[PDB]
Amino acid sequence: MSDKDFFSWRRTMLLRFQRMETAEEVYHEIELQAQQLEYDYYSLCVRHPVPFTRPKVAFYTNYPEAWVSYYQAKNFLAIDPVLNPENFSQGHLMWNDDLFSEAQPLWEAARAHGLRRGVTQYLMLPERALGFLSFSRCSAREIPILSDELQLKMQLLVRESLMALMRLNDE
Ligand SMILES: CCCCCCCC(=O)N[C@H]1CCOC1=O
Repeated sequence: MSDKDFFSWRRTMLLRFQRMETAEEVYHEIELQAQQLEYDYYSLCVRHPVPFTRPKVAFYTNYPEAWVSYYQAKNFLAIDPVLNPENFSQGHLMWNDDLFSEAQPLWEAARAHGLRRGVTQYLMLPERALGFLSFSRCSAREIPILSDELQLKMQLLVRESLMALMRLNDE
């Protein structure tokens, strides 16, 4: 207790994110922070706009293969807002039925697979890349202001994931 205990939590995480030594452990930590609360399932999305290759996206998740196949098979990346920087009008996204009011075949399938609500972030960097994270939760309960201690920590997790993973990946 010294008016700075939240700064010290940030300092502790900054040290841990540097000690990862890999992009894999950087993202794995932020997803383990969801699993530690027994939420449901976790997800990362990453994109490398390389000039030497055709442009590509990578993504990681503990989701059921029936959702992961169905999402890929119909190419739900075309209709999902969690990868579209224009929807992040204050740098952040929240799941309500209103947000999914066009993405109804995303929400109905996600609801069935156990992704009963979720939480989402984005960042932009002058060094390049782009990246996103989202936690799902089996608690079908409302998103208000998310919860202040989660809403700030989410902006921290997206910053440090994008920062640590960018400085490891360079693309
Ligand atoms: C192939 C899976 C990619 C993982 C990245 C998240 C994609 C996803 O499942 N999004 C849905 C899940 C329910 O709400 C959404 O916006």
